[PDB]
Amino acid sequence: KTSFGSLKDEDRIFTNLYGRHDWRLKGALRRGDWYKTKEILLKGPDWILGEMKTSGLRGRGGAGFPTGLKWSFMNKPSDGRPKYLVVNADEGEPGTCKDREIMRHDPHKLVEGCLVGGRAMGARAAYIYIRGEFYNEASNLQVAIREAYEAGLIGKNACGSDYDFDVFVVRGAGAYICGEETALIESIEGKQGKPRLKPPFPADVGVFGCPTTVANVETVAVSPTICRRGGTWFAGFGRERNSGTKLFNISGHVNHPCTVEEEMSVPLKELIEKHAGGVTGGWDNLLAVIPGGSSTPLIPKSVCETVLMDFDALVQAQTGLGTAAVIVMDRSTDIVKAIARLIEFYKHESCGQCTPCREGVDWMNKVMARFVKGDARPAEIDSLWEISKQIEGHTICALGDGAAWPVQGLIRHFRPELEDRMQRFAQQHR
Amino acid sequence: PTDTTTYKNLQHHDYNTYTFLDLNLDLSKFRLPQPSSGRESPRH
Amino acid sequence: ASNLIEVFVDGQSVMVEPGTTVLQACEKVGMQIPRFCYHERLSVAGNCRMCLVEIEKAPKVVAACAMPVMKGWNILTNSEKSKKAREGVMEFLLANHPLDCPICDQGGECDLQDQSMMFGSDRSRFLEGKRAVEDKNIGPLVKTIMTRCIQCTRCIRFASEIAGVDDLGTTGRGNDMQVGTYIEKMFMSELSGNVIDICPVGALTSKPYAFTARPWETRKTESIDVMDAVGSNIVVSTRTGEVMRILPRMHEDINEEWISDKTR
Amino acid sequence: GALFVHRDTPENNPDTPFDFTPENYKRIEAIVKNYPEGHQAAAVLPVLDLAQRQNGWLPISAMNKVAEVLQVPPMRVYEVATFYTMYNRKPVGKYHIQVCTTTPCMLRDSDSILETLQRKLGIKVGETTPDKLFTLIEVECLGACVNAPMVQINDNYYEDLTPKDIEEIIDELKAGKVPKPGPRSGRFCCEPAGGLTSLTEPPKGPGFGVQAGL
Ligand SMILES: Cc1cc2nc3c(=O)[nH]c(=O)nc-3n(C[C@H](O)[C@H](O)[C@H](O)COP(=O)(O)O)c2cc1C
Ligand code: SF4
Ligand code: SF4
Ligand code: SF4
Ligand code: FES
Ligand code: FES
Ligand code: NA
Repeated sequence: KTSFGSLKDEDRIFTNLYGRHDWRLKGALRRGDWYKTKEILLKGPDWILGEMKTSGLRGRGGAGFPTGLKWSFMNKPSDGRPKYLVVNADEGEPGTCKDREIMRHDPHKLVEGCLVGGRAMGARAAYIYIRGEFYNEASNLQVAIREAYEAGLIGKNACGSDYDFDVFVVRGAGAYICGEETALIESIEGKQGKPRLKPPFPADVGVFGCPTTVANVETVAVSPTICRRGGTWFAGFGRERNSGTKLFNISGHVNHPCTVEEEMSVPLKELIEKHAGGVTGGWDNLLAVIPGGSSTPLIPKSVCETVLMDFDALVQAQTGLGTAAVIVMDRSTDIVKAIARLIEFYKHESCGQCTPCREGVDWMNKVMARFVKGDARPAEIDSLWEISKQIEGHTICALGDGAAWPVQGLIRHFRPELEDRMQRFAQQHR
Repeated sequence: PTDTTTYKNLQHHDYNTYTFLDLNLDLSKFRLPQPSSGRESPRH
Repeated sequence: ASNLIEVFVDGQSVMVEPGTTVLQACEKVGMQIPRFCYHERLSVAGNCRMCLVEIEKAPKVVAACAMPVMKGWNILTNSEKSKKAREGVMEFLLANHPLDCPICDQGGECDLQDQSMMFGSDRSRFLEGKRAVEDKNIGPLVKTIMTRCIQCTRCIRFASEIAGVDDLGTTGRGNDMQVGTYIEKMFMSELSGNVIDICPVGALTSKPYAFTARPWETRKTESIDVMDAVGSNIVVSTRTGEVMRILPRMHEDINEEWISDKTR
Repeated sequence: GALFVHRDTPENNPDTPFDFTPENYKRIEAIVKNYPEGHQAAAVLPVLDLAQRQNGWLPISAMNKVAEVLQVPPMRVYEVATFYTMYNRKPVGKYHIQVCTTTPCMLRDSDSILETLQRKLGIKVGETTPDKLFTLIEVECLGACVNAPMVQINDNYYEDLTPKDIEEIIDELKAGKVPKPGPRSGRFCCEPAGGLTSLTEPPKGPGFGVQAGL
């Protein structure tokens, strides 16, 4: 099909998204969780990884890597070391709150997803790393894990499948950088959340120096349904190579900020109007959208008219899908101050390990603060563009890249707005 | 059919400072024996 | 023999063992990659990013100190992308660095000064204020002026691995990350004075040596230590008929790159 | 402001009394057993967090105790305590108010919440009330942006706030009552206000749409 959207409730995965049904095991069973799990497990690693490959599912943490290929790096004979699945529940990207709802209302989807995914990789346990601020969610997830242990669904002889699996919850202590896949591993190991260089890759040398796959909560949570309902069903949504459903956070200047599950490649305009109640003051009041969370560049209103919300369509718009966290700014917004506060976030979140982000992001932050007042000259706009290109591609981890792109999105689409402030500031003093 | 008009995630209003680590303590009995690297530590 | 694999440094074939890094392959053709955090006798860190080098047909530059070479790679150590990576990284290092060279003991034998001359730009476009951090007192031998530190973590890796003292670390994060001990504490290992050599900048300097000499002045006399029976190879720096300081002289089979604090 | 060097004071020094209560020692050995044998430095972040839940904050003696209990070097515990922003290396109020001011919240007027809290408590961000019952700070995104503007007070989130709503929550805490986490706008969590636009139909039950041969 060429038109996407209007997902039906029968096709939705996260059926207790809004917490209107029981989130404990009794409710989860009624909604179809933990159904025929033993059958899925006994079909083996190769079959499970086949379903994920066929579905075309891609990473939901931000980078959108094909999940089935990534999870197959663990499909290798062991070397005497234990194997581990880490579930990334750090969820720290501004604008993103989708993983939070999964853990508090559908915790048994995640636990089963840990087992099915852990089995496919051949792992012995799952470590779920949840941000420390999500204390109530972390406690909901532990209650669900205890219920699954009591019901025999995890632990020794999981689901009666003669396969042992553990599900540990470890809490973070406040660092956005610990959502980066190798910084998360270091934080589990008791160190500062500083990312590792690659190689080695986690599937070779990971947590405790052992083969590891770090997967996003949303990636892990939808896997059991892909196995039950098949990869063909999941591949029936969204454009080719961008398939499946997706959770969207719409925040900022909308009438009804919300979280909603929708099909991939849905038009961005349709998503805001149908679910979020439209832009505050009408579609004509729209200024710019950040379509994938803070790390993705903003797009202007002209691009937003026809852009589809999937991985490839937003790449052609010079932005990215990211965490599918849509942030909306209407024409009353100070666009410069909005992006400057995002640079301020990245400056507060840099781990400090590597030079270009330790120094560069702090440098960009200071220049942006002067751009907000207009206390600069237009020759500095190209200077800031070059500085951001010196960070991008030159850092250990993608935080540095994610700090550069917001600046580039502002310079690309709102250069006249910056130059206009500089003109007003110069005449306001001269 | 479920009521699906009230909010059914209200247990967390009664959680306290040690709710998480009490569940972790309670969950120790179900865990499986951990693997060993062979040394008491990397020697600090 | 059979394990040796073929890589290319600017088109010249080199046969290297598996696990050899890109930085080490360039050494075999006599090309020294710029570096700050990398030191061959310490664990690889990969944090300074001064060693970023372009691999032909790959769009992302790789950290040469940490990246193992793959078969058939052609390492372009002087390509425009390599050169622009070095200029960008050098510019970041010098943004908050203090204008201290006249009063700094490292001046004239400084890897920051020299790799800036050879690989950095010739001017600054940084129009802000600079960071300034407070100084830590770690004993009578090592003076700290930590505003000059470039966060390379060489001292942390020396203290942990060579000296077996887990007292150095980083506190904070971001631009505010500080190298030190957090609490007031002395760094008094028998090998402690070697942090002065391996610190690439004037952040860690010799208290006894402070302000007495410049490196272009000194005459170097290669000699041996007699404070113990190890026979560590040293350099005796003299000026105008006076001994100024003692440096280690590399000898792989005796003292490698280090001396003891009595020797120093 | 917030320094990352420790300097001793009478109230915070290596001899400031700290120990884990016997109940909390049972909780430590459960934490440690979550990890492979010989990899118990992994327990630093939870154990260090437990010391703060017992104590409210972390003096240098509490960090020193964590290092001894886990037999890690103290500098490795200091590195952790200064990296992660949720560790309080100075004492905090009874209620640690944390207001998100990142852009998604800022667009929905987190500035008004911060202004109301300052004038109501009569302090500025980064300060503690003289009676030592509230500390006020600004924080980065707390992962609740659809429910903006919002604050965290200890372990609870209070969301969809207005200046009038935040004043009520402050009155409840002065009284001694627990306000109640969640949105203060009428909705229950993250649903669109004005009725669900999805998941209005009953869930489809076990076995629905299962592929054949499973
Ligand atoms: C600064 C930074 C923060 C990140 N934060 C998260 C996060 O909070 N949650 C997440 O699933 N991924 C996050 N990622 C992406 C992860 O590194 C990783 O790609 C992902 O968690 C695992 O792959 P997956 O999405 O395919 O499952 C972050 C990356 C960076 C550079
Ligand atoms: S890019 Fe920033 S967050 Fe990532 S490793 Fe480098 S300094 Fe740390
Ligand atoms: S460390 Fe080098 S560049 Fe820095 S002040 Fe000293 S001599 Fe100058
Ligand atoms: S003090 Fe010197 S050796 Fe230590 S991190 Fe700073 S620059 Fe590197
Ligand atoms: S020398 Fe390679 S990054 Fe420092
Ligand atoms: S921007 Fe405030 S909770 Fe995300
Ligand atoms: Na030095």
